[PDB]
Amino acid sequence: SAATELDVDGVKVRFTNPDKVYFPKLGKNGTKGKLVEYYLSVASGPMLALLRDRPVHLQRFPDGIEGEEIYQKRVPQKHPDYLETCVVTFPSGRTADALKITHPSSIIWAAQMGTVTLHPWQVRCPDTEHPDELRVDLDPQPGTGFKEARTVACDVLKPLLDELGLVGYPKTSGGRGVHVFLRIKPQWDFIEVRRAGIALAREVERRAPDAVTTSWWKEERGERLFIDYNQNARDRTFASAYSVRKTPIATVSMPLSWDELRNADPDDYTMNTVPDLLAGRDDPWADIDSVQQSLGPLLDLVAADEERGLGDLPYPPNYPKMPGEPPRVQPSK
DNA sequence: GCGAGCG
DNA sequence: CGCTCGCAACGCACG
DNA sequence: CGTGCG
Ligand SMILES: O=c1ccn([C@@H]2O[C@H](COP(=O)(O)NP(=O)(O)OP(=O)(O)O)[C@@H](O)[C@H]2O)c(=O)[nH]1
Ligand SMILES: C[As](C)(=O)[O-]
Ligand SMILES: [Mn+2]
Ligand SMILES: [Mn+2]
Repeated sequence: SAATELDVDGVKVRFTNPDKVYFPKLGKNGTKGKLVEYYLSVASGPMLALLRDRPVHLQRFPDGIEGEEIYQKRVPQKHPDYLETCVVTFPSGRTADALKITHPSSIIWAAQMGTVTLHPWQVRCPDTEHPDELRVDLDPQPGTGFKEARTVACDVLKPLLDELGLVGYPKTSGGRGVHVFLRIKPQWDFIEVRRAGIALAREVERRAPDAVTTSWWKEERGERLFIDYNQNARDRTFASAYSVRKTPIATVSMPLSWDELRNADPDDYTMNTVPDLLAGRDDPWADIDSVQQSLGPLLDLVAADEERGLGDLPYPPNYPKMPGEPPRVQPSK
């Protein structure tokens, strides 16, 4: 019952416990072996190209999703020769040797370690100080769901990006909301990219004020879709495209076209369904890397909000007080 | 899930 | 030699 | 101290 060895594109990867249940609800389809089988099916394809050279955090469940959840940002000092690491710097100044996705064996090793979900930073190593991706995180609040997420993405955010001359790429998160990624030239730092995300989010909110909120404070959000602008800060990740999530049916964060997203149901994309869905279908994100976009149009939105008196917004807990950050508390008591 | 180190 | 146990994220601002 | 928030 000893370990076995997988051959992943020339690299030998150790593999154990194929029949350990990770997702109790799926029967024969919820074992660690089924997870590794999924990742072998996607790890050599667009998942890899989307993750290439990014530092990632691991969300591991060595005892399955009902056991303890272990987030992990550091790779152990002692690790297999084929693994590559990269130094990322947190807002405090502390650092971490994070996994760098360079090869499908990186993804397979992560899955052998119990990783259900990979969580990339928005940078490419070794240029870890300049995001190449601006990321929009759409979060339905209680009383809203995926339908609101997809409606706002398709009917407010998409036409707005069109107006601004920008191209965005959507995916299901695998939870109840939506992610939209914009590829940018790595010319700006985390502060500038987060401000550009704030101005984009504020414009979406102005155009759909009954449906959309940017309030960090839960009290002021209402039954609206929250655009989580702090996900563009340093030391903030997104679940990767094609990652499985810790939901009971093992949903997958699924890249879609705008046309597909209009009618999507995230429960259709599972570690059990996704490989068959990918076959006979063109990659909707095939072109994400063909244009490295400028942040200019969004930075002009920033300047125009400044003209109307709107500046920076609060950061999350555990961040140092940032330059220009307003009081990190809910307002007007 | 792994590995240092203890009985 | 066989086993247990520690360990595997980020850690401040505000009243 | 409790509470903020992914
Ligand atoms: O505790 C956490 C929560 C979230 N995150 C990271 O922040 C991202 C967004 O946090 P999120 O709660 O919005 N989750 P998401 O994957 O967007 O699903 P959903 O909002 O239900 O549709 C996640 O995808 C993780 O990468 C963490 O790193 N730690
Ligand atoms: C985004 As989660 C892993 O706290 O459901
Ligand atoms: Mn989200
Ligand atoms: Mn969020």
